[PDB]
Amino acid sequence: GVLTESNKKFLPFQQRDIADTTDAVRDPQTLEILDITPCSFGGVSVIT
Amino acid sequence: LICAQKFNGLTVLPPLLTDEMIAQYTSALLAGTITSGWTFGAGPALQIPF
Amino acid sequence: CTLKSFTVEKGIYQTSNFRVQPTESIVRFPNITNLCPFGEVATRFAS
Ligand SMILES: *[C@@H]1O[C@H](CO)[C@@H](O)[C@H](O)[C@H]1NC(C)=O
Repeated sequence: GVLTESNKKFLPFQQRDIADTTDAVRDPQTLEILDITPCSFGGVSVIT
Repeated sequence: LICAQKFNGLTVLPPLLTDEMIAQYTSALLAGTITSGWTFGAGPALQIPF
Repeated sequence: CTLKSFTVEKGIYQTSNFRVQPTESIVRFPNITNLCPFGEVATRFAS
């Protein structure tokens, strides 16, 4: 996926969705907060 | 439903007709029902007061 | 190919989906160099 910036209060350690998919990770080094977003994908319609 | 479903394959194809066109159709039906009567549902319309 | 035919009639068809392929890898581990080979490669263990 793609790692973006997000600003929420994350005092609890490490990682989170309805489907329990992870939305943030605590970096083992340079401890900060990142966000995970799936790669852009979509259906293709072939008009002819 | 906001974005988790949209990020697990689940897509929502938009409806073919937008709300504005549906509103235009309803406005047309009202216009015919008011200024025409039941005629406009059977071909050409006729004008008759209310 | 999807229709398994030679003459497609008309309209709109959904063949497949496209996704962005991953570019590189991101390996991120904590920095520790400690060792723990406590397997005796002397004590006769115990019961
Ligand atoms: C491990 O990395 C962190 C990152 O800031 C650093 O502060 C720490 O000194 C490092 N530990 C080492 C090099 O033993």
